[PDB]
Amino acid sequence: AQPGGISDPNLIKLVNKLQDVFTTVGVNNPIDLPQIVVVGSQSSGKSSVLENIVGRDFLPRGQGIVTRRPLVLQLINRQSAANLDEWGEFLHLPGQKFYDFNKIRDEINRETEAKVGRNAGISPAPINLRIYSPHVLNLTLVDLPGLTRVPVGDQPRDIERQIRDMILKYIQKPNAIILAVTAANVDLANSDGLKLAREVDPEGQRTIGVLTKVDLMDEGTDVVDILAGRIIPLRLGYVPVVNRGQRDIDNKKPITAALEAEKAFFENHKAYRNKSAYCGTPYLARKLNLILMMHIKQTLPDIKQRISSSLQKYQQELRRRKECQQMVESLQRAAEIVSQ
Amino acid sequence: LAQPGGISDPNLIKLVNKLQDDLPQIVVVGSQSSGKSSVLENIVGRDFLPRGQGIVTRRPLVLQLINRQSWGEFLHLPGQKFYDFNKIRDEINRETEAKVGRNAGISPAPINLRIYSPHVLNLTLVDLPGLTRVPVGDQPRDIERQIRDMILKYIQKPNAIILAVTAANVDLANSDGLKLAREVDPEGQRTIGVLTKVDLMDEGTDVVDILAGRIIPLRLGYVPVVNRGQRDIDNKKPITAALEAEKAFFENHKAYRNKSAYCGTPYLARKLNLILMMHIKQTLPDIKQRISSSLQKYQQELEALDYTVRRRKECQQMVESLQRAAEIVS
Ligand SMILES: Nc1nc2c(ncn2[C@@H]2O[C@H](COP(=O)(O)OP(=O)(O)O)[C@@H](O)[C@H]2O)c(=O)[nH]1
Ligand SMILES: Nc1nc2c(ncn2[C@@H]2O[C@H](COP(=O)(O)OP(=O)(O)O)[C@@H](O)[C@H]2O)c(=O)[nH]1
Ligand code: ALF
Ligand code: ALF
Ligand SMILES: [Mg+2]
Ligand SMILES: [Mg+2]
Ligand code: NA
Ligand code: NA
Repeated sequence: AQPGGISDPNLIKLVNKLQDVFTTVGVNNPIDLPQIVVVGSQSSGKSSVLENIVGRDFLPRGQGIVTRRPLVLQLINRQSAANLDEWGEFLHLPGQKFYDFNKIRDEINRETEAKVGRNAGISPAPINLRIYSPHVLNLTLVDLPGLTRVPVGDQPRDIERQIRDMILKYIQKPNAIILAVTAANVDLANSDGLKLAREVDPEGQRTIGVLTKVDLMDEGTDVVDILAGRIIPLRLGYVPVVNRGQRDIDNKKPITAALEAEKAFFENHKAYRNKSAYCGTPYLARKLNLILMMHIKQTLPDIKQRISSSLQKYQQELRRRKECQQMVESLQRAAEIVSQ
Repeated sequence: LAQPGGISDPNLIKLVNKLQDDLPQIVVVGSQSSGKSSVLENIVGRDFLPRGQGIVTRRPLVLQLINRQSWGEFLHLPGQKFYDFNKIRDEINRETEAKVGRNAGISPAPINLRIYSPHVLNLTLVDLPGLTRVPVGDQPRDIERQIRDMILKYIQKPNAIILAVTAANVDLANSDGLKLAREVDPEGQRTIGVLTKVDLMDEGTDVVDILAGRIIPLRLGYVPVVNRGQRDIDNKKPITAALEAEKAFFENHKAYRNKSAYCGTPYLARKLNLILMMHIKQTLPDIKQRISSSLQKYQQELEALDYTVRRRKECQQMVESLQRAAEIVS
């Protein structure tokens, strides 16, 4: 559970408090948090980014096509590094609990291979995963295969159309935050992630550009012009990232060492020092945290109005008396908490 | 620029000159900033193409090599000769900017350049902008379609060798060059894959599987190359040092030593030279047939024989000339 992001203890406490408040005054819950979806070209580093957001390794990563089926991860808050209060469970394996996240990765691989073989095949049938933990939100993440241009192995001629439709079904909804993942060692104008995001989200009200592989850029080049909004501007801006390379994947490098390595990388290069606070996985997590806090606080006006109307009605109305006065006190406490 | 073992091989030029006494054009296709201009200029052997990150090439450049025995000429600047190739590069930049501004605009209107040298062939090369996905600057929403059509106009012809340029630091299945080449040349009988930026690949990864033909096979195969990075461009590094650097890179990397002879710009030049020689030797059947028929006709006439005198002379001269030509062929 990493502080200052989407698993922020403060944010989880806030959501739980507000949920209990609403469930103590007969008011339906309006908190409809968006799902976070990664979209981009093949091997652009989407699974790496998503697992970095989660904070524990559990997604299959590697060169070529690795993710070949949508993985719909369902974070589940559960009142109480193989922990016991935390685990994952698959829908196609009901009843089974996965406390070892390495076993979750292994099961994702096995389930994928069992349905799309081991020859680059693809399927839109999602792998549904629930992760229970007392330190997460009721949030939905989505990992997707990367878009390609030339088919390989069992792939049909229209593989691009299939992958594109598979992604569009997940990013077409207005309540979805699009992580458009682009490799930094590629010109930004070639980004499939930005292309698709702009296709669904032209106004950029829910698209975050994530520039991966910045440690693999040609010597003397940087992404500073993009961050400043000088090439292809994004309302929500860009975030550079340094995930684990292929050598690190083969060596099963832990996530913590990789995050420290990213921190050092951005603290040492002359082009990113002056803006190091705006670099790395932590800043992407902070952007997502701010967006979620925005979505929560945007529901405070109508809730205040509803509570005011209910209080006016109940006060005009006044075992029934005791319950009603308790409800009046509860409504006032609810208004107070909605204020803080 | 008179480099042996490529498209400017002196023996090949001598052969062409012998034969006279319709080569295909070479077109580069690939994603933006994939290194197409670098590959093309290395094939030619002299620096004269604008290079750099972002969008640099924004208009087709139709370079026409012309053999001449004792410089550059632009269509929009008639009469001016460019002996200094740096000025050729500057003029390409200026002419591009004169029609598409300086904000990434693009146009299919080509810049026509002729380079005369006694060490070149009568050949046509074409440099093109790279395909993109998102518009930039003044570019319209359909910039991708416009660039795609601009390229198709040049690679749809059957007499075109397609250098499909793919950066090696990108998965091959994302290659725009291969997609387009297969779109026009599905049988791959005239497509050569060129893998650039091999010096920027993630540690532990290589293109050994691609060269071996295990991912996306190409009849004519793949060639890895190491062009000048942006740091080299800024320092105006000469071509000789850059090519030596490519040679050393492939002579030292653990994955390519055992096959260094099949890597680099020299090997791509050798491939193109063999393709051109094939196209030349493909013109030998009809020439032999025509010479044989002409010889039969003239020999019949001579056997038959003031007009008779100056016709017998003509026929004997034509017989000698046809025999000399038929021997040149052999
Ligand atoms: N060096 C480096 N390699 C990266 C980075 N991000 C991704 N990669 C590599 O990119 C390849 C594909 O990564 P992955 O996360 O599986 O991409 P996906 O196919 O889009 O899910 C792997 O070899 C990763 O090591 C990065 O920031 N730096
Ligand atoms: N290090 C390195 N950089 C390369 C290589 N090939 C291309 N580049 C860089 O890629 C960028 C764009 O190159 P360019 O030839 O102009 O590509 P074009 O837009 O397709 O014509 C420049 O910064 C080049 O230095 C290569 O093999 N190695
Ligand atoms: F393995 Al991928 F996009 F190439 F998840
Ligand atoms: F400058 Al380019 F393809 F990006 F020639
Ligand atoms: Mg993946
Ligand atoms: Mg170019
Ligand atoms: Na991949
Ligand atoms: Na470029």
